[PDB]
Amino acid sequence: ATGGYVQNPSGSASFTMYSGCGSPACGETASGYTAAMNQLSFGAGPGAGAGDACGRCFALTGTADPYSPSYTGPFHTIVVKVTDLCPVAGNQEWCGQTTSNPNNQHGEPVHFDICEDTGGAGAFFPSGHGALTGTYREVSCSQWSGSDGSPLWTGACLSGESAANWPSTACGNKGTAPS
Repeated sequence: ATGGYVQNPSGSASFTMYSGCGSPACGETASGYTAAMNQLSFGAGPGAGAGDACGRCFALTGTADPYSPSYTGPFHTIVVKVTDLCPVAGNQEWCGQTTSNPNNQHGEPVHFDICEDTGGAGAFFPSGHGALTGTYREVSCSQWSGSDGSPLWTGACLSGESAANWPSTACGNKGTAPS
């Protein structure tokens, strides 16, 4: 996509959880399940505002535990709305994908950090299994439950929630992908 960001509607991803998404990079929260996406797919660097992932909805499916290969389940599928950025500089292990090294250390090209604040992390991760790998696919936000918060600053954007799936432009990417 423009800027060199990697924005495919479906593929492989890794998954973790985080707490604290009340001031997210898209500038607007949501009450349903939400996630941060690694910088190279989010479409903006830290402090740059909303990237083109903002507001888009994705079905996330766990398929493996990277710390226990023998674990065969149970896993879950949830639908999240992306509201936030998982930056290279703050989380290299999972979100360090760059144009020069497009996979994270766990071998995945995309990462979703699922927010605990609104329950998505508990819906997705079995207790005792807080990091997973699996798949993602962009879906209609009709499959997502919840409602959006109020914009935190001028430029806040979740307009990906009504856009056609990637490849396409809703909020738009900002700047250039991390190198």
